[PDB]
Amino acid sequence: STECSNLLLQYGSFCTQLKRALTGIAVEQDKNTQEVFAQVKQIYKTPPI
Amino acid sequence: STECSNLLLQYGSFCTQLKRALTGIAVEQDKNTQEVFAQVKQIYKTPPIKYFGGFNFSQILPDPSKPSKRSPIEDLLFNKVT
Amino acid sequence: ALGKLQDVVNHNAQALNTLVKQLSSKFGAISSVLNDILSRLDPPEAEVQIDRLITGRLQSLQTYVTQQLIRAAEIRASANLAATKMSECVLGQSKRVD
Amino acid sequence: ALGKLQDVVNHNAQALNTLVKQLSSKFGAISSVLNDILSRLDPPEAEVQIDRLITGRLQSLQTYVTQQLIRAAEIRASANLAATKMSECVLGQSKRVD
Amino acid sequence: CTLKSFTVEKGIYQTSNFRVQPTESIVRFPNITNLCPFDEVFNATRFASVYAWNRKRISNCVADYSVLYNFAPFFAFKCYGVSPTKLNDLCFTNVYADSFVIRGNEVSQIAPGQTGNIADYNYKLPDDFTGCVIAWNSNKLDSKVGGNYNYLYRLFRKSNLKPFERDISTEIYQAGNKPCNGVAGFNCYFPLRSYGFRPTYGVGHQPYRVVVLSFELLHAPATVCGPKKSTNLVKNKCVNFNFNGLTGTGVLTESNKKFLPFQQFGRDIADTTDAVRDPQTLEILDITPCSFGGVSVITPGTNTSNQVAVLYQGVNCTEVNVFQTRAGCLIGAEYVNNSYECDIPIGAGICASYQSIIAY
Amino acid sequence: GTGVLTESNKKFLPFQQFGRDIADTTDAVRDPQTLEILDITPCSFGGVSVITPGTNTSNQVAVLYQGVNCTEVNVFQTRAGCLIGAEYVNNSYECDIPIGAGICASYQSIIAY
Amino acid sequence: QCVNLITRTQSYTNSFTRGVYYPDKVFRSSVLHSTQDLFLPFFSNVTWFHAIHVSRFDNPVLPFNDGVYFASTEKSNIIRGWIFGTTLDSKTQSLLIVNNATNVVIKVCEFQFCNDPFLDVYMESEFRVYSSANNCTFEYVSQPFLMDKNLREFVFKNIDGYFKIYSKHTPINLGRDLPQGFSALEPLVDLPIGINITRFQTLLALHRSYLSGWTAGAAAYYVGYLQPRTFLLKYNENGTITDAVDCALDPLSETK
Amino acid sequence: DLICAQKFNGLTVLPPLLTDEMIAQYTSALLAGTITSGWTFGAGPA
Ligand SMILES: *[C@@H]1O[C@H](CO)[C@@H](O[C@@H]2O[C@H](CO)[C@@H](O)[C@H](O)[C@H]2NC(C)=O)[C@H](O)[C@H]1NC(C)=O
Ligand SMILES: *[C@@H]1O[C@H](CO)[C@@H](O[C@@H]2O[C@H](CO)[C@@H](O)[C@H](O)[C@H]2NC(C)=O)[C@H](O)[C@H]1NC(C)=O
Ligand SMILES: *[C@@H]1O[C@H](CO)[C@@H](O)[C@H](O)[C@H]1NC(C)=O
Ligand SMILES: *[C@@H]1O[C@H](CO)[C@@H](O)[C@H](O)[C@H]1NC(C)=O
Ligand SMILES: *[C@@H]1O[C@H](CO)[C@@H](O)[C@H](O)[C@H]1NC(C)=O
Ligand SMILES: *[C@@H]1O[C@H](CO)[C@@H](O)[C@H](O)[C@H]1NC(C)=O
Ligand SMILES: *[C@@H]1O[C@H](CO)[C@@H](O)[C@H](O)[C@H]1NC(C)=O
Ligand SMILES: *[C@@H]1O[C@H](CO)[C@@H](O)[C@H](O)[C@H]1NC(C)=O
Ligand SMILES: *[C@@H]1O[C@H](CO)[C@@H](O)[C@H](O)[C@H]1NC(C)=O
Repeated sequence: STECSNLLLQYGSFCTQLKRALTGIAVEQDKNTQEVFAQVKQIYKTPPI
Repeated sequence: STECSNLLLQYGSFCTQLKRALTGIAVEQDKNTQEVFAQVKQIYKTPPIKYFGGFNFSQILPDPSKPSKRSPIEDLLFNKVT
Repeated sequence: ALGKLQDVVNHNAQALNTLVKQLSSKFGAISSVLNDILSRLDPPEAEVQIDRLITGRLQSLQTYVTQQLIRAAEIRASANLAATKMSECVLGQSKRVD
Repeated sequence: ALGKLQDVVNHNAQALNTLVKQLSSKFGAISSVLNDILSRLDPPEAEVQIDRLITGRLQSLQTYVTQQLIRAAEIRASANLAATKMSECVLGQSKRVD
Repeated sequence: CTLKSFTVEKGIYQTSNFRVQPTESIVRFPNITNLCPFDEVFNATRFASVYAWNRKRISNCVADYSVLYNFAPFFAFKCYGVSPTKLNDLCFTNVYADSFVIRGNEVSQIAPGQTGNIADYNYKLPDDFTGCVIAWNSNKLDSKVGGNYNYLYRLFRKSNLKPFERDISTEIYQAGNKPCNGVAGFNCYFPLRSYGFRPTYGVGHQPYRVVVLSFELLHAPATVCGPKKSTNLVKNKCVNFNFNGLTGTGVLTESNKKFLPFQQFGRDIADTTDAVRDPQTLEILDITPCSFGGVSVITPGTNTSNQVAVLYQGVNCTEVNVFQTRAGCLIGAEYVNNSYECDIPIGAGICASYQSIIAY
Repeated sequence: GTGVLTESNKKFLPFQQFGRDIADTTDAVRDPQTLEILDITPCSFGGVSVITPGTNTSNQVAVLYQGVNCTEVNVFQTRAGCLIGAEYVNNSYECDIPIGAGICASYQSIIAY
Repeated sequence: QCVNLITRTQSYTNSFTRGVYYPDKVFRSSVLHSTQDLFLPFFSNVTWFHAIHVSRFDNPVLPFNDGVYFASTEKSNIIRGWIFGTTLDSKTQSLLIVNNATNVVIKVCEFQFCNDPFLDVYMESEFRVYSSANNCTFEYVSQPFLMDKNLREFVFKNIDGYFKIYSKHTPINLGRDLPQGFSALEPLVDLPIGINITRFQTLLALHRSYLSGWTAGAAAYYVGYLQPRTFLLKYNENGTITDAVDCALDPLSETK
Repeated sequence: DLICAQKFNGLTVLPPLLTDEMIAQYTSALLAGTITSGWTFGAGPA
């Protein structure tokens, strides 16, 4: 709906805040995984025996 | 606008809630700074002869030449954060 | 045994489902469909009805983002704890009790 | 190197800027300036327009306070961690790995 | 009162916001005064038809709307985007008077968003219309006993008109599958039909003269203003000013901003008025908000003492036991060189205590 | 509405006209003219993301259409979506610009790896 | 006295970043302002017209679309104004803009325009521009905007009753006629016309020969068309638009 | 259909930057380091 978007533009930067907050959460999850698991810079392997 | 404030009064204690929350955050920040940095009740000072067996701490000790009394590393940190 | 991770998945899907279900809420308007409001009403009246739908959906989206931020803070704390356990229990021997 | 602290500064100014930007939103009213609304309409309809502006600005302010509280919790957690590092790494030698 | 208690504990409490009030109101309007030709529009013997409605531009005049009220057989006087009583206090541009004659029952269709025949094919109003619609009965002048057929409306058209669009094309309409080829016949009718205005009919069918005044609000330099008199300009003082219908409270100062000749208003990063160019005297007055700040009441417990000190946050001491701090101006506490532990936190390294209230 | 109308394997009962999802969104419909069932599926949408280095370094950009297969829009298909403007390299480096699903982008032209 | 004298050839060039104007009359300093208006898109296809009279109808009427960007490197006396309207005859209203050495006359009447209209100097006569002008409803005389290498840029818009003309004069060092960089055009006049404009035509001046009745002449001008576009304009310390990004041109500018 | 409904309403799940295979590879590297090298790999060379 174009009319709904035109009326939605009157509310300002609410959409920008919601997108920015979700983007911050999304990068935060990747940072959390990186902090927990990527604690070594050498990929070690077990010996065959 | 007085009329706007009169109409705003119908909504109740929203303004008091927001001011109280911001005041709590404002005191919380000072409490955070006290917790991190104010962990000693004695202000220790280094001896005037800065010899520690070969260890050099010039980059982390305060610089007398600078008016801010900051270390070179701290001065660099303050310059690099804007 | 693995309820906690399942709980996280359960909360996220349910939150998305709740946000989806918020699209079927009239919020005081004649209909939840923008098309029907537009076709079945005159521009000023339709404007009012759409603006009611917009404020209701925006409130729902703000609620979803706020609860996601709170859950993100909780998961961030859990992740920081997990990183601490990874560093101190796996990469070394810890003398901390329990 | 100093990206984290600047990021916090960046978030705070941006939040204030967004809140400042929210003053330029009509929120479904004829104008975003209250003085124009008073100078142009009788109190029965000016009350409605001022009500629309008040509810939009109040929603913006509550949103700003909510994110400030969430960021305050995150910074408080970081400060507690920093105090723990100051106690355990600076004021003693730590056997905790990493 | 703020804490809703009769006992106040030791500490600093934010109570209210100090703001200096304006001293006098200054109204600046264009000096030019020309009587506006409303007599031509409102007192004309003959009006145009609704399909060919007459549009008159009103500009470069000062309008007295009070006489419109003083003499008025206008049964309908309905304003949409502006108050009727505030018209004398505002400045406008894009002023248009649209005059036409319609039926008694068709006065509801001259509105934004209305579905109708004259609304779609004769005269269309925009959804965001601001202005006033005036309607009055014209049975005495625009009716004849034999039938006054001089007023015509467009019954048939292929598509709806645009806002403020006039259609005077007398081309045939094709109402059916068969083409008409410019000749009337079966399912081929003329689009323009005349009203059967007779004085014997009751209300609802009698001819009504409608004049639509259309304005625009503040988005251009204004040429039509109210009868309000221009006042002199005052510098470096907190005043409530009215520049061309823009009301604000601030201090007007000299500016060094090189405005371009077309430019009038000035704006900051918040798109809020920061400068104004006066029409009467072409000079730029920078607008700065009057001094304000938060008041914090530093007090010990009421059990100990009733003395208080006030901190004006972010306000220098010369714009309000006076001590200047980075936090603001502190009134009622005496600075002491002696350093003690923090009792009541003020800010920027400054703390307050009771020993009188001292600040250190 | 607006959407693709694909063939449906859903066997409607004779009294039913429309169909709804678990989340109360329309997923099916019965045609009034011919009694057949169609799976209404809305048209493809994607989150356009722009991958760029600093403007100080270069003005080359890559576009990621999140969730969009490459056939429905230097074109590479990732699990994140379709990446246009970056060339896949079989070499592995450290992550410079994160794309997602193990894909990262860097400037050397813009490469994805 | 309508005579067909002008033949016209056309080529296609690039707009680069020309055509930016001040979208309103509000002073903004040191800000980034995003506005949605009728702008000439960046690197758009602009038609370069060469109109030649040497001493049949080969000078057609150009469309107006949503607004026109006009540019010329010629001197102020060759191109003398413009014609705007729909049918360009006595049945509809039309707008005539004529500049001369002393002033500019902007006038809206029911002109019966010639097929190849041109102002001829001999004194100046408009009998080759139109054959009649009746029921004339607007006239506006003011200081001219074609005065005295120098690139002259105009933007014409026809929005809600007003014909808006924006102009800039820029000294261009010898080279490509449409230069690089930004030269923001300033609002010159807003005219309360209220007419339908779908077509437009450029007016040239021709000198009588007195020896092949008119002197041979040539005029080169660029025409581009405005589109509804969102721009982000940079306002510097002095309020001048020194830079802009077109938000829908490429993903980099869209990111900006 | 649950994922489809969210997609229809403009809600898009973003894939994790680290896939399950790479997280498994990281755990494998940590296990190999803690089994073959003790705590030495966490504090320096393995
Ligand atoms: C400790 O380190 C400081 C700086 O790291 C040394 O100061 C340098 O001295 C050399 C030679 O005297 C100069 O060339 C440098 O310009 C000095 N640098 C600075 C930043 O002042 C200092 O000599 C070291 N030793 C002691 C005992 O202080
Ligand atoms: C340039 O144009 C102006 C305006 O059309 C001309 O000035 C007018 O000349 C006529 C001559 O018949 C006078 O009647 C008017 O009173 C003049 N008007 C104004 C405002 O001055 C002028 O003559 C033109 N110049 C040339 C060389 O043709
Ligand atoms: C209005 O017109 C009538 C007759 O047409 C005339 O008698 C009267 O004086 C006029 N009034 C004004 C204010 O012009
Ligand atoms: C009156 O205002 C006009 C602008 O409309 C200005 O040109 C003129 O100088 C003013 N006159 C006086 C006496 O201020
Ligand atoms: C309706 O018309 C179509 C087209 O002729 C036909 O196939 C169908 O059987 C008819 N009846 C129903 C109930 O759809
Ligand atoms: C401009 O348009 C013409 C015809 O429409 C075309 O031949 C030409 O290639 C275009 N120019 C550019 C630069 O695209
Ligand atoms: C303008 O004129 C053209 C051609 O004469 C016509 O097709 C169009 O509908 C007109 N538009 C308006 C708004 O009158
Ligand atoms: C236009 O001019 C003609 C003849 O010059 C005249 O018959 C007609 O009434 C005029 N129309 C208007 C609206 O003045
Ligand atoms: C702005 O104005 C000042 C003062 O007139 C001038 O010195 C300067 O060159 C101008 N331009 C810029 C870009 O600062």
